[PDB]
Amino acid sequence: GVFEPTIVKVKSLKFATEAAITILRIDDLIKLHPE
Amino acid sequence: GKGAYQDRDKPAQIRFSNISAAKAVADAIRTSLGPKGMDKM
Amino acid sequence: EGPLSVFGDRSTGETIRSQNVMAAASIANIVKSSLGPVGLDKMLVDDIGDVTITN
Ligand SMILES: Nc1ncnc2c1ncn2[C@@H]1O[C@H](COP(=O)(O)OP(=O)(O)O)[C@@H](O)[C@H]1O
Ligand SMILES: Nc1ncnc2c1ncn2[C@@H]1O[C@H](COP(=O)(O)OP(=O)(O)O)[C@@H](O)[C@H]1O
Repeated sequence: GVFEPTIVKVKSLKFATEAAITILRIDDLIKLHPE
Repeated sequence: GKGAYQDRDKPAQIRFSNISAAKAVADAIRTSLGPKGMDKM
Repeated sequence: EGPLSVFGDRSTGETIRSQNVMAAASIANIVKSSLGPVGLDKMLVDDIGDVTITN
């Protein structure tokens, strides 16, 4: 009797992949000093 | 002929300081160019 | 550094790729003990003393 809605696992796949892409494409950080 | 002595070194050292400043900016954004260039944050 | 006076700092290459991941893996390590039917809760205390218990 262990069940879960299918929209939970479908959405979590799409959100976890798009967030990994945007972090992966970064090859430089410039941090500006506060004023 | 050996005339036209150049007794001031300020224009020479300034023209060379503009080259190194501009060449350094072009080297910074060389990586992000083309279909396989990455992103800066 | 030398050239490129930006009045900041910069990191390029494998220094920033292996630092963006130790920062992501630490956040996931906080909530890794609160998963499934055998997971426990947590306690959060602020500077004034407001206690919040959640998982
Ligand atoms: N699929 C591709 N294969 C090879 N070269 C490409 C491709 N797409 C774009 N380019 C080339 O990359 C060059 C630079 O593009 P890009 O760095 O993305 O933006 P920008 O044109 O603003 O520099 C362009 O002159 C273009 O001819
Ligand atoms: N009775 C159970 N037996 C086995 N696995 C379970 C049971 N209840 C929940 N789970 C699993 O625990 C996982 C995590 O759920 P939970 O720890 O409650 O937090 P969240 O629901 O936010 O992920 C789910 O993927 C689910 O499959």
